[PDB]
Amino acid sequence: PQFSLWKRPVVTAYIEGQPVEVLLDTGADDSIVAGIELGNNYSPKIVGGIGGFINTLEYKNVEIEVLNKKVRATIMTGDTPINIFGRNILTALGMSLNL
Amino acid sequence: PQFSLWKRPVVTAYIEGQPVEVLLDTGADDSIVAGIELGNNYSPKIVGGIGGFINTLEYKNVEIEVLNKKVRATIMTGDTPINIFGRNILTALGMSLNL
Ligand SMILES: CC(C)[C@H](C[C@H](O)[C@H](CC1CCCCC1)NC(=O)[C@H](CC(N)=O)NC(=O)c1ccc2ccccc2n1)C(=O)NCC(C)(C)C
Repeated sequence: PQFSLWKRPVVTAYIEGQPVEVLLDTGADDSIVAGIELGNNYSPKIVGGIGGFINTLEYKNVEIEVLNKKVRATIMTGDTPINIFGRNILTALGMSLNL
Repeated sequence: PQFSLWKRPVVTAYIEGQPVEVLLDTGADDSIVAGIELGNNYSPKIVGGIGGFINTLEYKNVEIEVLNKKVRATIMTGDTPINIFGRNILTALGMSLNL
């Protein structure tokens, strides 16, 4: 692949067969997605940004599959208008930011 | 070339000659730098983030030098918990997200 940033990096990933449309965010440290069943083994946490805090639920070791690559990362469940795939996943996907 | 997302993408930049430390955020439409005086040619704007919406003072055609590039882009001042260089500078700088 290769992504020009004239339009937000929007991709389709699978959070265990569950298709979701996620944003390629080099600025997030963690990743958040909505309306996903990930089970009962979660870690309650709050995250802060611009505008304040939100409560998520951390699920470690969730297998994902994006851009023809399979990764096993950590995702949290919070309510966001848009799902984010921060660096935890980008670094795993083997993603870089070039010039 | 490329770079890694292991390292959180933090850089130093001169925002109209003030060295400012910023975060290369390819999941941000805009540029929000906190506590800097840019003048009187503003225009209040509204930016949305994860935790909510913050009120900002919009400054256009601001002179920016980052990663050894001179570029003039719209800078937004505000209450961001962290200074970000949105995709509006990422297009300008000619950056792309590769895999
Ligand atoms: C503050 C930083 C460092 C980082 C912010 C992200 O890059 C972050 C991710 C999401 C984008 C979509 C809406 C949810 C938040 N981006 C942003 O906060 C940028 C800032 C900007 N205006 O340039 N926001 C936006 O680009 C943006 C526009 C669409 C929106 C629609 C509705 C509500 C909010 C919206 N925010 C962050 O908060 N990380 C923590 C994490 C991953 C838990 C959010």
